[PDB]
Amino acid sequence: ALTNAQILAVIDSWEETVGQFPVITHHVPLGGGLQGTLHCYEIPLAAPYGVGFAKNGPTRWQYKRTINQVVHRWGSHTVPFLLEPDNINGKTCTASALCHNTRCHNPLHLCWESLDDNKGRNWCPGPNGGCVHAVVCLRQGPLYGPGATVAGPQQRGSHFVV
Amino acid sequence: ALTNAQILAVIDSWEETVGQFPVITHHVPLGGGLQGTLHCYEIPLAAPYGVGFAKNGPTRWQYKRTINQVVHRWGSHTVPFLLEPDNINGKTCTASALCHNTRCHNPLHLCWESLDDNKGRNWCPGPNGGCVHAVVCLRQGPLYGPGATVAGPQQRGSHFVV
DNA sequence: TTGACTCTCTTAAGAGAGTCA
DNA sequence: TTGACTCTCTTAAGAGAGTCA
Ligand SMILES: [Mg+2]
Ligand SMILES: [Mg+2]
Ligand SMILES: [Zn+2]
Ligand SMILES: [Zn+2]
Ligand SMILES: [Zn+2]
Ligand SMILES: [Zn+2]
Repeated sequence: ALTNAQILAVIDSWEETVGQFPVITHHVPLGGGLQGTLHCYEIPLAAPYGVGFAKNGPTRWQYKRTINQVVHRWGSHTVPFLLEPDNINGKTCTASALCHNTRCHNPLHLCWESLDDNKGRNWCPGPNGGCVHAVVCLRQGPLYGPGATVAGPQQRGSHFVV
Repeated sequence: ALTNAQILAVIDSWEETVGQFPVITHHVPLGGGLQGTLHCYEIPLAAPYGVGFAKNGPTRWQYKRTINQVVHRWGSHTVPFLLEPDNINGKTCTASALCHNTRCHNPLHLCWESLDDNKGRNWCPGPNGGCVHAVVCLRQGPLYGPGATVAGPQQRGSHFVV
């Protein structure tokens, strides 16, 4: 809602509901050849999802609360950060999933940062492979690797230099 | 349609024209605190751009050639790879700017890979900072670094465990 | 045959708000 | 009030195709 006490109340009910989502253990690469364990609190695959939650997309949900007879709605992963600035250097802050598991709503697996910072974690070597993110990664990004480039830089003539 | 020989001719005329674009010297980070030099062949900011070139968007261009009365058009950065496979692992190949300078059309600064591989280079530590791309980056990604996260993983209660 | 404009679309990380019951 | 659906938009790396003289 608008007041501090009202925002805290929204975060508390959200945490309580999400706290009852089934907990699934995920073993993940940490980088450096090491492996770790994450406990994700996953929103159900189909309705009902939990008090206040509704699906607006294949893997998108929203949390709804009616405060003073007026309904308020937020992206399901954004609630933990309702008291933080919604922007940073003119860029919109976004709920970034450290566990790379969209169904997970564990706030201990989420951070609040620019979309660019958010995306970049997909290629991070991980907490044990060189991660330099100030708010450390929980695991190596799923896209980290040598890649599969079909063709590299090349020229037929001699008009260019690197 | 166009024979192998005709495609080669299109690549040759494209190189001839791009080679005459202003050549700008840029000093860039390579990772490991090292600085390097990259020479970008930059398409003009406004028309005319060069023979065969036209702007279809703020930072998008196309290359056009008419062969035997039929007009052919390609994304401006895609020409170097016309004789290469156009997909890999079920993913479309895209022109990936190793120099991270959109206006540049220097073929020695481009590679052909998936959009995910392409995007990830934005966060790479660089050829001198740990790059593991099989087709090595020319410089450290512009977005590499500690990031600027506003809020980290947190909970108000004790419903969660990482 | 060309140049200089016009328009909408793809991905995969993220969002907004409306219609019914 | 609360649930279960519907639709489209944003970002920044990338695209294809039409009009007119
Ligand atoms: Mg993410
Ligand atoms: Mg790129
Ligand atoms: Zn999780
Ligand atoms: Zn990281
Ligand atoms: Zn360049
Ligand atoms: Zn690299």
